[PDB]
Amino acid sequence: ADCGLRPLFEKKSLEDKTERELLESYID
Amino acid sequence: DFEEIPGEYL
Amino acid sequence: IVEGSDAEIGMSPWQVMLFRKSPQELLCGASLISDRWVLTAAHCLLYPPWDKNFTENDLLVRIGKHSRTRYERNIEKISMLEKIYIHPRYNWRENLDRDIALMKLKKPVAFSDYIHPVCLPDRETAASLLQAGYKGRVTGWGNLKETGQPSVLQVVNLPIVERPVCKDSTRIRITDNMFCAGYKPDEGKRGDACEGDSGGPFVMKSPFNNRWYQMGIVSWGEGCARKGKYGFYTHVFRLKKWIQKVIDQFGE
Repeated sequence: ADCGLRPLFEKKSLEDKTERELLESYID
Repeated sequence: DFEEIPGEYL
Repeated sequence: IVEGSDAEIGMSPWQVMLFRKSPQELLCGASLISDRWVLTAAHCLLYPPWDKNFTENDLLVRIGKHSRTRYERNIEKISMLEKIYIHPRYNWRENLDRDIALMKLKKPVAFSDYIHPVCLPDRETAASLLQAGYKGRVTGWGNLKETGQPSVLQVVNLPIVERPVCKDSTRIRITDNMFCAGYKPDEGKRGDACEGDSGGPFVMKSPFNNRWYQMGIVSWGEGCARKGKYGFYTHVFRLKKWIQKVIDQFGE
């Protein structure tokens, strides 16, 4: 119940260089 | 090309 | 990965490199789904056409890596294979339908900033995330073009393709156990998986719970990033019923 949660980003409350693009493909 | 890895790991 | 960028540190803590004992070399990529199990494509371990039928006592698994060739002491972790499970209806003779297999580690692996398990989707999550238009992620130390290699793990984001479009880009027979992704010829964009990315994880992060889910396994392609051609992946969720079968039974 901790998966998909990265220590260097999510847990650290940070995002990577391009996760934005992904999240933006949903919205359209 | 790949750097040797530890003896133990074999 | 063709047309990607260097994976940021710890960006994909679930990426696992499939390594050959002797001669030492990179066989494929895989994903960590718990301290005892790793997921990969089935043709990385078995493929009669090339006289491939590896035994657990033939390869290791390097977890938490970033540098493709260097031994990353105090970061990566090498585990041994306890047992290997290939889907029983894996069709290598034709179109690699059900291209999936599971690896049981000899002993659990400690998580860290560089080692962490990815979520597997559920009927619902798969339902709302697996849609044409949405982008996913693919990572690996695979080739940069058809025919050098990456010095560091590569990342690329790709949009999923509609069933029809995927179906019509090939002569090969597509099954429901697979889907394809990649930029369209005119969307005027390039990017794809390639030699060595095999077994690689195709993921997406649910905007709902902010967690990352692995939706597919880098399965097969006809070249790397050729116009009109798309990359194919093993539809993870549609086979999760099998995964759960072997896992809960043979220890977890």
